[PDB]
Amino acid sequence: EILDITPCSFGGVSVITPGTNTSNQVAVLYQDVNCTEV
Amino acid sequence: VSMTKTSVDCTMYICGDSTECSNLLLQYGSFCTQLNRALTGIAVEQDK
Repeated sequence: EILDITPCSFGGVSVITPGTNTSNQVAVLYQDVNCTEV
Repeated sequence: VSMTKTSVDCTMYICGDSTECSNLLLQYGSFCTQLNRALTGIAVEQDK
C-alpha cells in the first residue's frame, strides 16, 4: 500500500516576555502551526 | 523593500532527530548559533 511520510517538528517556538523588572509572566508562540498540544 | 523572512533551524537542518549528530555539531562550537542569530537579524532589519 502507498503511504506518505511527513517529517515531524512543525515550526519553531518563540517567547514573549516583558522587561525583567516589569513581570515574570510570559506568552509562548508556535510559528506556522495550529494549536494542537496546548 | 521587504524580502521573504526565512528562519532556518541549523540544529535540525544539520542534525535531524539525531543525538550523536547533535553532539558532533556542538563540537564545532556555536556556528549554528551564529547562523541562527544572523537569520534573526535578517528578519528584524527586514521588518524595520
